[PDB]
Amino acid sequence: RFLKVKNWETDVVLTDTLHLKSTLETGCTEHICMGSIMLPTKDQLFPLAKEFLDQYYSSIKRFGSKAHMDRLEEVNKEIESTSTYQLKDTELIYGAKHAWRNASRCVGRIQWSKLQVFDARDCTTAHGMFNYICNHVKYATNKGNLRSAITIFPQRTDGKHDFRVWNSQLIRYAGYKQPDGSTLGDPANVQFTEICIQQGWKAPRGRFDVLPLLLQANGNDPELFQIPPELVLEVPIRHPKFDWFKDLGLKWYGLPAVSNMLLEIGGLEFSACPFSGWYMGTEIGVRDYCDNSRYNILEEVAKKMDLDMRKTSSLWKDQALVEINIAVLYSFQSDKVTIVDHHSATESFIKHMENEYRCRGGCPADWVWIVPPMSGSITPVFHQEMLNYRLTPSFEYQPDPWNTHVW
Amino acid sequence: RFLKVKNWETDVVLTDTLHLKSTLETGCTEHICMGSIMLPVRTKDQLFPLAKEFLDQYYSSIKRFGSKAHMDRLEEVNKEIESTSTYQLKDTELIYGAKHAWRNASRCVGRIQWSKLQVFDARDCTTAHGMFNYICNHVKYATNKGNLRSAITIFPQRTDGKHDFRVWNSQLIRYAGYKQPDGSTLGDPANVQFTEICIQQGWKAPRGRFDVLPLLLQANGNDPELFQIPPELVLEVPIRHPKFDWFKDLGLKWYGLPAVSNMLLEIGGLEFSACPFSGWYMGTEIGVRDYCDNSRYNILEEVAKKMDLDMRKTSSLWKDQALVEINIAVLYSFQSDKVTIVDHHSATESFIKHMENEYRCRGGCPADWVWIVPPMSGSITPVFHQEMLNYRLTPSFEYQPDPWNTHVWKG
Ligand code: HEM
Ligand code: HEM
Ligand SMILES: N=C(Nc1cccc(O[C@H]2CN[C@H](COc3ccc(/N=C(/N)c4cccs4)cc3)C2)c1)c1cccs1
Ligand SMILES: N=C(Nc1cccc(O[C@H]2CN[C@H](COc3ccc(/N=C(/N)c4cccs4)cc3)C2)c1)c1cccs1
Ligand SMILES: C[C@H](O)[C@H](O)[C@H]1CNc2nc(N)[nH]c(=O)c2N1
Ligand SMILES: C[C@H](O)[C@H](O)[C@H]1CNc2nc(N)[nH]c(=O)c2N1
Ligand SMILES: [Zn+2]
Repeated sequence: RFLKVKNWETDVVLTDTLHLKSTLETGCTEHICMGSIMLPTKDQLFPLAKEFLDQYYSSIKRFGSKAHMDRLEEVNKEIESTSTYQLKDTELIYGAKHAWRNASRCVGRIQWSKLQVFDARDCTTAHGMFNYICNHVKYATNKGNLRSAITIFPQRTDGKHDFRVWNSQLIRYAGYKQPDGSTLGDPANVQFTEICIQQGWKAPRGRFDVLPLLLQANGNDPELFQIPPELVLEVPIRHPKFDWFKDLGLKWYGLPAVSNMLLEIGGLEFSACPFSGWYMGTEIGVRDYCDNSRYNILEEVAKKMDLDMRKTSSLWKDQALVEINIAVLYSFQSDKVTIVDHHSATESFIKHMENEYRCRGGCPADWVWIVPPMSGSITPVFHQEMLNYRLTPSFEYQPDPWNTHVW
Repeated sequence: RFLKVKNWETDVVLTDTLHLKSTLETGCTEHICMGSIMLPVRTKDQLFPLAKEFLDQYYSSIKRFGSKAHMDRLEEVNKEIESTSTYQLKDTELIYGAKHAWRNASRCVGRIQWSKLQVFDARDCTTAHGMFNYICNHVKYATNKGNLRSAITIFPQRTDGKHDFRVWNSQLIRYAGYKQPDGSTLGDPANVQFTEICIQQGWKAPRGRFDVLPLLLQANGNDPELFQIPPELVLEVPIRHPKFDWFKDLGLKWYGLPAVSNMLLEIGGLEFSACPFSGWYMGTEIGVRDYCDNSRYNILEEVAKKMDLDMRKTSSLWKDQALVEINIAVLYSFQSDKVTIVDHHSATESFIKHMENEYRCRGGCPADWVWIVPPMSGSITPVFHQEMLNYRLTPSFEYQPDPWNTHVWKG
């Protein structure tokens, strides 16, 4: 019931008790581990509200005070009456910070308490959403000195009036299927790119076209908006040794901003809660650039390096992979756009785990996601045992809006 | 209940029904996943069902389920258990058993090979000198002058827990490590404690960086005895780089034959506590883990110095660069000397094909992603993108505690 995790490189053992708080289910059982699977009413609401308010009041050292007992009654009265309730600003901010704190798949959590929360619960239209989003993008970008932020739209009510951002990230590049059977730009975004086109967006039909926002307010049909180019910080990708690297025509955007997740706080559901931080270099260099189903540039890069591509055992893929990732980091750094390398990020995460174990009694962590997609064992997280479990407040997946929406 | 796994690169979806046959426990529950935790005397009572289940699987494999030969064997095993408290496997059942323990090893990327395994029956062995003899023969057979052949040698099973056969070595061939008075380590730091035991037992240590350790062998619950493997049987590969001529001067080498000697093999409820098995190396085992773990030989800094990379910031990726060069060197050195090795691209691609084959013919393939994904360049191998289901089947290889922790010393 008290659980130990060991770091096999340093012999540091931590004791986890925080998992006993856990409420939601993992997908695993005593007979089967599902650790590598990507996706494994009034009566329901009051327990959820109570559990949340309890941890809130405990966090401000006011557990069992009249202020606590008063607020519990007030929300209870509100649920009895309205079948929902509203969070105080303080509770909203605490909830958002903790949803990040609880994100077991996130290596960047040493930062969790520095999150700027933008309360957009007063928003009513897609134009208003567009406005809040531009303000977030400009704030978070901060001319390259990136700052973590979340913008929180109105919570789910009856579920026929959902606020949604249809985009998967606020800033992403378009994807087009071509006569060749090949794909121009980002293949991950082909379907969304089709929705935008068929919604009215005239597409430049290039390799790096910033997608338009498709914003749904109050369950209405979503609407297109171009983010002002001056608010989209992009980085041309060059190499500090290889002159020809720039000739590849590669670029990426500075601001990673997830817009398709659902924030749950005290039972309340925020279906539009775009959040942003900054990149770890591997996300772009390894996954975005080198996944076979993404920009898949390994072949073209190895060619320019004149590597022996005859045999897998020359490790030509591995050599090209390193160079690409050197280039991503060198470029962002040269242009003063915040980025973290995988060595620095994983080192920070170990330190964060240690903080959380002593301060909180644990830290839910999903090893499969935390270990970087290159050079796994030369980062400290590889050698760190992790316990994965689900705490609330949380960010959760939710299905893509087009499958759900009633036009 | 059918369970689906998806490859996210290819969209290939597979359906698992084999997990239904799993009895043993994973470590996980509905509230916690322990997928990254390294380690998450039987009576007549528990023994007959374990035997029955195994023999049913065996007779099914040979298309003789429910036959007279099947039923007679069940009867014969039952009578033998009730009168002797244990039973002996037929040669055929032992072979089938050892192969299946490999087939079922969820952490093994090399399983496409599972059915090609040479099984040496050493159950007539009685002494440590006899064990040495068996192990020498296994090493010479497996090595095959560089053309490695997978093999397992199986010593007598556990009886009362007081007469165990054990190989004290964690691998048959491995380098000594020596903790120095100044706190530095000479040789392989992973093997310091075992090295210390060998010395105390009487081994004369050459005290170098790549000293092959002596075998420490326990027969029949007796105190273990030391033996030196004849050097002519220990194939080694000096490590050099195809382009970097200074690489040879790092003084590196490795042995060709990886041979795990400290696991326990369970077949039909029987426990074989000494069952050394060997295959061949995937290159990253040596180039990434043995050479570059901070806790092992730790050669990254010295390699990067000689490559004259920018070492002042991690964001130059000097470590990642040096890592790839070392791994090229390992593969080049093995291939040039014609010692079998497989690179992680080739080995992971083969595993995916094995896995798909297993889902189709067997209804599943238990796999532990944490272990199957290579320790470098993870997402440029197809296994990174493959969902896997991890569950425990028997026959199985299992961990057991190091023997110095449990052994009753006779003196
Ligand atoms: C400050 C800089 C940050 C860095 C460098 C960082 C790093 C990462 C990385 C590399 C992943 C894996 C992404 C993938 O492979 O798809 C991730 C996952 C995640 N991050 Fe962070 N992160 C940071 C800030 C944040 C912030 C501000 C939030 C929310 C407020 C957050 C919430 C999450 C969530 C919810 C996931 C998992 C998404 C999923 O399950 O698919 N991150 N993060
Ligand atoms: C034929 C060539 C083979 C290759 C390239 C191969 C590859 C591997 C690798 C890379 C690992 C992970 C090792 C580690 O990180 O510690 C492993 C684990 C394992 N392999 Fe294979 N293997 C092969 C043959 C075999 C054979 C012949 C057996 C037994 C008959 C076997 C049984 C296992 C077991 C039981 C584990 C897990 C060890 C543990 O849990 O600590 N392997 N293998
Ligand atoms: N649907 C697909 N597969 C699939 C399945 C499950 C999850 C998934 O992506 C999630 C994982 N994760 C992504 C969102 O989470 C992220 C993304 C980036 C990220 N990176 C950062 N540095 C930050 C973003 C925001 C703050 S930090 C941090 C979190 C989005 C894709 C396919 C696509 C194309 C063909 S099939
Ligand atoms: N005691 C430690 N931690 C630890 C905890 C659990 C397991 C473990 O190592 C096992 C896992 N794994 C190893 C045995 O399994 C193997 C090993 C090598 C191997 N390689 C091959 N290609 C083959 C060998 C035989 C047939 S193929 C295949 C399987 C031995 C180490 C530490 C060591 C150093 C600092 S802390
Ligand atoms: C099947 C497997 O779970 C899947 O490929 C995962 C593995 N680990 C990951 N880790 C991160 N950070 N991001 C990912 O998208 C994935 N993909
Ligand atoms: C903590 C973690 O589970 C541990 O470091 C594992 C990760 N994956 C591994 N995978 C392999 N093949 N071998 C290992 O030793 C490890 N170590
Ligand atoms: Zn699990």
